[PDB]
Amino acid sequence: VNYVFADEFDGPAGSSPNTSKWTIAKARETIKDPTYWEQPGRIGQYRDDRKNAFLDGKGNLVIRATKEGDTYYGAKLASVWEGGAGHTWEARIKFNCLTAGAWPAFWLGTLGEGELDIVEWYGNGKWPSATTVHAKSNGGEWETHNIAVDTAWHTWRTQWDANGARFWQDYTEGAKPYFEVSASQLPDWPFNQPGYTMFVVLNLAVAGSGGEDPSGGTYPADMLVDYVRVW
Ligand SMILES: [Ca+2]
Repeated sequence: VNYVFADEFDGPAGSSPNTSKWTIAKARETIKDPTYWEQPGRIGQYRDDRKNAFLDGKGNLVIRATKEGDTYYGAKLASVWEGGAGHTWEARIKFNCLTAGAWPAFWLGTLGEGELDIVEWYGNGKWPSATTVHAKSNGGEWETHNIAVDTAWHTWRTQWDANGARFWQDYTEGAKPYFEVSASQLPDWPFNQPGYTMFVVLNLAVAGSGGEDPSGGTYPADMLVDYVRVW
């Protein structure tokens, strides 16, 4: 109805996503005490390069992982805008990047405590793909729900407020959410804090703990996003 945030990703093929709306990561996060695939020489990089994040000219954002030399590159977009409790947030996404080493995600983040991982897929061959509600930044308090991810188009929707968070895949009117978490489930539930707001993140990383080894994978690896809408 009345959207408080939206991008329909319109624009010519090969053009940049809207840089006034999205912060495109210029480097992968530096990691204290890295695991094997988080080491600086093995982890996937992020950059603001049209080879890794571009509009397709048909109304989709493409976030793309590529290999150049011995280095893999992906991309991460984070909204400048932030929204608080009581909204519904949805993206329509097609994951064509479900390959060894890849680690796509659609999530709501904060620099403070808490995170809503709406859909995450792990190319490490070890971890189930999942939707996760995190109460703490240390990753020490959460509720998670395993989901299965195919390569078809889906909508991924969350609604969250002070009292809980709910998730739907391919929402239709009256559908029961596939996963719901109430405030009572997490002692350190942060989402009821006054003024608490979250930004939208869409990203495709390579390697790190979630992706691990990209050898033998299919690159370029593509994550397509038709829109993000919040109301
Ligand atoms: Ca679109």
